[PDB]
Amino acid sequence: MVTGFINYGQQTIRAARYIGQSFMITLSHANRLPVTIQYPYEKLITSERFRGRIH
Amino acid sequence: MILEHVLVLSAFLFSIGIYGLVTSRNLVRALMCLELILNAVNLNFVTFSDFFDSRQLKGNIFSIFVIAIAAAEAAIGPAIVSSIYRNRKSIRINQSNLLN
Amino acid sequence: FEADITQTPRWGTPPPQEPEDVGPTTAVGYFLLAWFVFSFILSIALNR
Amino acid sequence: FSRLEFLKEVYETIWMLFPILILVLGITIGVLVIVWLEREISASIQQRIGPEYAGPLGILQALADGTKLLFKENLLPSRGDTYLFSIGPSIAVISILLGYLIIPFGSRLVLADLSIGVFLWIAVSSIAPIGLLMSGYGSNNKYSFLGGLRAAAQSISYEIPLTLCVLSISLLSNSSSTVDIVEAQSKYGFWGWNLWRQPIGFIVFIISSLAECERLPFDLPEAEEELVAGYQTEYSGIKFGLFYVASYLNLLISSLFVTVLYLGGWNLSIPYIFISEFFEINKIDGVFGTTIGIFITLAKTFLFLFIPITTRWTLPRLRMDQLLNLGWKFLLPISLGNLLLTTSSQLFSL
Amino acid sequence: YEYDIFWAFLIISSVIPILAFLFSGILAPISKGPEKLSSYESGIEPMGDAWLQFRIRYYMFALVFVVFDVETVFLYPWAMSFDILGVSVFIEALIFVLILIVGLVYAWRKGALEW
Amino acid sequence: IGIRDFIGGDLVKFDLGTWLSDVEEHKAIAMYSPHEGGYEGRYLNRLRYQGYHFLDVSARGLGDPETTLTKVHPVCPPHVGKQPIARWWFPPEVDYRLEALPSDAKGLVVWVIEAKVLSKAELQFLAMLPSLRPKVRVIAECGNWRKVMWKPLKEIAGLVPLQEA
Amino acid sequence: MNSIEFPLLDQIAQNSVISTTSNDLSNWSRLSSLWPLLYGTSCCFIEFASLIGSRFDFDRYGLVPRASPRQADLILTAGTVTMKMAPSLLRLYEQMPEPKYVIAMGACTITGGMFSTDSYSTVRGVDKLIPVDVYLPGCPPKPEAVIDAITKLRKKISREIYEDRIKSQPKNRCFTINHKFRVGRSIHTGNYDQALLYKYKS
Amino acid sequence: AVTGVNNQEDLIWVLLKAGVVGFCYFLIMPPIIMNWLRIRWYRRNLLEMYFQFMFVFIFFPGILVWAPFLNFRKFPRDPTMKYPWSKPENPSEVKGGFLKYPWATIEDY
Amino acid sequence: VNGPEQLGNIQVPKRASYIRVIMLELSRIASHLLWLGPFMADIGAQTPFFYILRERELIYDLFEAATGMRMMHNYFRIGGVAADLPYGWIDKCLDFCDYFLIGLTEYQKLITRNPIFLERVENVGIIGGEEAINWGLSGPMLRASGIQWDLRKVDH
Amino acid sequence: MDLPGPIHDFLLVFLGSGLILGALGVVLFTNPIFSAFSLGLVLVCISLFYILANSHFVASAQLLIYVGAINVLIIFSVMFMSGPEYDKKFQLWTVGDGVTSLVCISLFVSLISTILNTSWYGIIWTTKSNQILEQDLINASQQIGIHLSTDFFLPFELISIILLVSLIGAIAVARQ
Ligand code: SF4
Repeated sequence: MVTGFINYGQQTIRAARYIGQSFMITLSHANRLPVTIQYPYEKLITSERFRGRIH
Repeated sequence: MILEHVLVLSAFLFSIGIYGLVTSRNLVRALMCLELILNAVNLNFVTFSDFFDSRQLKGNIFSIFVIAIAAAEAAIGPAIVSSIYRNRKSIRINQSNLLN
Repeated sequence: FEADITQTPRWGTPPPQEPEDVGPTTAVGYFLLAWFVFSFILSIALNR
Repeated sequence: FSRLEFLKEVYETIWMLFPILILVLGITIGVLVIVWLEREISASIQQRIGPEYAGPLGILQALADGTKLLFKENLLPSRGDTYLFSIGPSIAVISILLGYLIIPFGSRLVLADLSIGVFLWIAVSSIAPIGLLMSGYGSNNKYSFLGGLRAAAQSISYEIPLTLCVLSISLLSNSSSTVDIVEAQSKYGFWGWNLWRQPIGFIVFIISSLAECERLPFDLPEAEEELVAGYQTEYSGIKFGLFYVASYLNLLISSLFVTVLYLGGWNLSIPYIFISEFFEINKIDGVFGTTIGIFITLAKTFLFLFIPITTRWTLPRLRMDQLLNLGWKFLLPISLGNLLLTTSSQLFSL
Repeated sequence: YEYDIFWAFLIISSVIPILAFLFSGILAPISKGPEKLSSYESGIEPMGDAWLQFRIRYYMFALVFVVFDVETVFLYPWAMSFDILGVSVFIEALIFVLILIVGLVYAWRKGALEW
Repeated sequence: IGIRDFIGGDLVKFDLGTWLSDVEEHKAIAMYSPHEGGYEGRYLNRLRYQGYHFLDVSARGLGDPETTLTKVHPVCPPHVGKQPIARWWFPPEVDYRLEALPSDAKGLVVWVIEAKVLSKAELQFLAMLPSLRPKVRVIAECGNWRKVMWKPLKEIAGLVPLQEA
Repeated sequence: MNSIEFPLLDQIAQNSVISTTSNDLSNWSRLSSLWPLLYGTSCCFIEFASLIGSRFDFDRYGLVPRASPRQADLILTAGTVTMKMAPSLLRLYEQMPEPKYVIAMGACTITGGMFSTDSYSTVRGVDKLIPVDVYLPGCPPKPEAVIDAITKLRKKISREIYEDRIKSQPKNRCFTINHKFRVGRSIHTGNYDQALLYKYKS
Repeated sequence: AVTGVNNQEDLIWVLLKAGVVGFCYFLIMPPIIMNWLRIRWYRRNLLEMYFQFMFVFIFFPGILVWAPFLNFRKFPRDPTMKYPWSKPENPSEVKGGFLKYPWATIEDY
Repeated sequence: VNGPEQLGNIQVPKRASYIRVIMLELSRIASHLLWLGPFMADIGAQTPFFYILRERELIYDLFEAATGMRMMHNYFRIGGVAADLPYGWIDKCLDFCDYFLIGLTEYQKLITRNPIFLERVENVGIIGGEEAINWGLSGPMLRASGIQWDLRKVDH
Repeated sequence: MDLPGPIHDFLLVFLGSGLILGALGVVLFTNPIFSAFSLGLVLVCISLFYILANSHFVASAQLLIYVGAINVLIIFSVMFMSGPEYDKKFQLWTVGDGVTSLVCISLFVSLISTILNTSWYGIIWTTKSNQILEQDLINASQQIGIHLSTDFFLPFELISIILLVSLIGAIAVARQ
């Protein structure tokens, strides 16, 4: 009967650890530079064979 | 002040609840009108405790107990309503006159 | 296919998934247990 | 009719209206802040920029949203009921706004230090799910009906652990008033916070408040992937903005009650250590002391505004059955045990 | 007085949605049409009007919640008077909490709290 | 550069009287606006308040604006192999809109979007268009800038020396 | 000759401070919060997803996607509209509250694109179904081109006056007769895989 | 005065202190906060971003006034473009091809 | 392109075949990513959508450098490919692989053991192997029922 | 310890009108959902009346418990009734309602002829010693806690037994 409570304890701490792991993985992206290209103030240079308007 | 008007409203509620207790074709509505009657009684108790019992607050305690009893009734039914709907698939109480 | 016994899959064992790290679990559990014991001690001491 | 005291009472009504209007203005401003903060935190943890063009740094984005919803055509359902449709969000926002009457930002910067206190906050916060059910029924939509039923179930599940967690704090502070709770915390300083003395109630209060605010992972009545918009599916114009305000106001009031009940509120001092900075902060009294108290309260509120805004954008969302299981089988017995432990520890005081 | 501010705040809080509705009525245009007023059903035409009729065994926690709300309401005045009185109210409310726990155990074991 | 650059580019400025005076004096106006757009409507709105009706012309598919705007022009609708090639004739756009305007209208304003793609001579013709058609005003977005600034289109096209602002 | 004609109208209003600045501020507010419908049909929606993502951000313009039509200002039609989908598209557009804006993105939404020639169910352009403000050419248009189309839509939105409101409400003319057709119930009743094992019928 | 209030300060000193608090809160600190948000927008770590957002959350009533009267639009690449119709002297000293997060440092922003 | 080239008995050069294998595997990576995104969105997590898009944009950049467009490449041709790989493509793809392995480890750290994700996913849609074979399932659907059936190794 | 006089009387009249409207909505609506929502208005008005008199704890208890009760009532009325039925809309009038209307009017007249004839202010000046509060008990909720804990012990445990048995009976009866 006590072993059931012990198992409930160990299967609760694990969930808290993995929730904290998700939080840490997500919040570690705040220290990384943004990848956003700020169009229209910034424009990505197209490839040498980009297919756009016909000339 | 016109505090006695509250008493008048309580009486009105009682009568209205009483009316809603009789013409009820839905037992959920009958339970709601029972709550209305108990609410009128509680209004009388609270205003009487305000009038005469500013220290002991016996009317307020009685109001709390009446609210507890009303919630106990509201827990017992609609569980009774649940049994009735599981057995008959109908709620209209005036249509059930087998025992007469 | 429901009445056929040859339809039961028999392909060996799947590639095992990565093992698990259990140390931080014990660290979190120790932190929470110490927090609760500190709560007990603090409540008893500050109540007096 | 005495025209000596009548003018005095009229000016007194003006002098109690003035705090109400500045609090309301700050409340709407704070909703704007929470919208901007949620967008920018999501952009930061998703490696984006967020609102940039509506104002200098997206500052005017939420104001633009509000004025757009003001200028958006009010759309009513022909199949459903108009009165319930109009009444629902108003009831929700009224019952959520009524909880700001008792929040102290200082020892006397409280609109009303009602001795009923936090119990009245629970009582008025119980009323909003009736408005959500009214919105779900009046919209005459299956998604709206499901959202209303889910909101009612969520509130039923998570009203009780929050009530018991507030009851334990009130038992510890021996009073239901928020100012009394904050001062009882401030008696022992930084170690006197109820966060250290009541950790179990702290976690259960966080989870229950997140469920009542309907933030993720407890966003089931408004879950966009399961129902199109939940109870807000048929709502257009200013009413959707009302059901948005009410949500962010609930988040703000939950964070404020976290920093009041469990953190020290405006208090920031360590009497057991020779902290020169904390002692010099607590030595200030007057206008500057109240300003520093407001600053401390806002910082502690922003901590538990930052945490759930992150929580929405990190975790997956729960399921209805699992929400009920967590509310009724993991939080309620734990809150009962916390109340029992609080009473057993409080037996030493008397 | 500590409660006239409550009444004024309640009046203002009730007035605010009325002001929002009036401002939307005098600012936003009206362009109603028979397609616009139809109930939204993800594009497709809605069938019969709403209505779900849940099972009873799902919604049997509400009957527990009604009783537990009363129990938690009754526990507050005891906590308010726990310090003025002594262990007498502790013994008094211990039976209340024990009955609450026993009722929770009964609801757990009988399957009322199962979905 | 800073100070003035980082100070208010708010859209409550009193430049609107000067804008209307310039659009009345200089018939053809080149306009420069924020990259994200939406700050041009404050200036076109007052022109529409005076009775001017707008004709939106995209300069990318304009196609030799002389015969596109001031003459009947041949255009071939796109067959997808199911039809033989048909040569349709379209009326002169600005003149059709001019003769079809109500009598109470102040005139027509030709809003030439993305006019940077046009060559020099096309901008010359777009600047000299109001001389041929008296009741036509020309507005051409010739680029983008942090703040809305306008110049005479003849100055940009090269008919007038570019005086320093 | 398919000619054009201006109807008879009155003078606008003219105002000094209140109405003009109120209209300008309303236009600016509707500029920066053009919430899209999150309407996705086909491959172009993937590029729409690329405009929700991190490299090109929807949030810089505001433009938070809202699932319900009642909370959406802009419908950004991404994908071919088949005969089976076109009535649903028109409902979704109609259920959106005024003022509402439409951007036809993709060659399949402007004129049908590759399916303009041999497809027996592709609607050749949603301009036959919904009034389109800005046309966006290109098969998977680059997300920057989508932002440019949204910028042009903002350029047109900021030019609006109060008069445009009475250009937006429908005239709502109707005509009702009996049809003597055959009324039949829906074929798709929702019954599927229930009691399937008893449906053999040898 | 009235019974219940005790040792209240003089109104002129309370007014002066509230005025200096409003001066620091409404027209001094929001400019520094928005400049600290504009500059160092890409140099933030988690702690600096948290404190930036905390200060914005606290001082937003003072930022809501200054925000309509400020623009933070990005500047042209060359520091010679006085006007949108101005031409660069030599179009080679500009820096073209700014990289992004997978292959850029803080110098490329 | 391999239907008619098998009908006409057209051989494919080894370099074109290797380029085809590389492009097919990159497209498989991108498709699995943009499956993981909407899947976790439907579960309730919206951040993994942006997280996959951060690297699917890199895949798009590789495709646009090689084929000329992000999607709708029109790169595969009968009896070969449209054009050879551009200069400096091998090292770029190798660096992408090195970065994407780290990104995949981050995804598995964030998602795989999450308690809410597991409790939403652990016991839904149990499909037998016999049912998977009879229903005509293929790929990850059929392979997730105890069946090791991949048409890359069966058909060579 | 009260509101200003005219404000108090105006609040009394306004909340009484709201209570009358809510009760009439309860007893005139066919839909149990609509009548339940009118009952909620009655509950809110009654809680405001409690706040008006002196009851700041009884009002909160009323709000909490009765709001839970009406939420449960709406759930079980949705679950135990036919289609949504917005068309039902003020159920029809029969003779059996007309006779009971007269009976209830007579009952209300009998009650109000006693309320309007009794000088309720005269009783207040006779119960002087019942209105001398203990000076140490400033908090009214503190007085209600003390008098609930000490004066009423037997009902305090009887209500616990009642709630437990009601919970058990509700679970046993309503189970499928
Ligand atoms: S342009 Fe048309 S055919 Fe091409 S992906 Fe988009 S919807 Fe499909």
